[PDB]
Amino acid sequence: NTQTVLPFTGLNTPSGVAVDSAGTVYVTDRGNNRVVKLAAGSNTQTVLPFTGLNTPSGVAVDSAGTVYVTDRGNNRVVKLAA
Amino acid sequence: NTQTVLPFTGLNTPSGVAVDSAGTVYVTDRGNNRVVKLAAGSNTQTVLPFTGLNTPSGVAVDSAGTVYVTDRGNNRVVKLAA
Amino acid sequence: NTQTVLPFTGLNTPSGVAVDSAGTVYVTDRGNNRVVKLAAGSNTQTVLPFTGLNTPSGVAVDSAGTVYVTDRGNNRVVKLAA
Repeated sequence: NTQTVLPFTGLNTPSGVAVDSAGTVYVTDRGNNRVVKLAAGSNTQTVLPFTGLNTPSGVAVDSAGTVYVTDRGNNRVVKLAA
Repeated sequence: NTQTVLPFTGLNTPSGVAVDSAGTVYVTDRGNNRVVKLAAGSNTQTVLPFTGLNTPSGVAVDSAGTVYVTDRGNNRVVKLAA
Repeated sequence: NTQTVLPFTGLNTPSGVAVDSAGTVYVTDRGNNRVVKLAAGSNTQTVLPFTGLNTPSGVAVDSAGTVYVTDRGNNRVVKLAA
């Protein structure tokens, strides 16, 4: 009977979420053309250094911490190693 | 090449899906402002006790069974313990 | 910290992404009403034999390689075995 709002900042219509084995939460912040992440316990998000994103629609993270993003408005899929 | 339609009911423009190590299937039922799940070997939907969602867009689950949802219409990310 | 563009071809407004334990990447190619997959280390995708999708919105893959898709326009969730 408890839900928790995560302390992300300045999201605009977030489109997708993933979480890695360390508990870091990754979010496609669609309306801001960026991907943000928040480590478990952390109070401050960091912005992943993707470039040229256009309304990213979704995100996945693998066992190696590689982050995959559907860059919807650019008809492509990008990834970034940890 | 036979696909199977899962026995979810009453969905309205479902927006996202996650499956965990136990084979439980979680779905953001966007048009009904809710998240639903179906365990493996189960036929019956349960609605997750999130509250105040608005057109949720995506869902993720960690190894501990914690469910994370991008609550798109409210510009926030919410989580629920197992 | 530099992104890589994955060698998918012909995508149209992709909506979601999943990655399995082998590093195979699965994408809901929303604008083409299909789901594509790219084997690890491959530059040539295949199309999964789902049927009658309409605006697929998200994808997940379990430990057994079963692929689950939210078929937004048909208010259903479908799955295909590996």
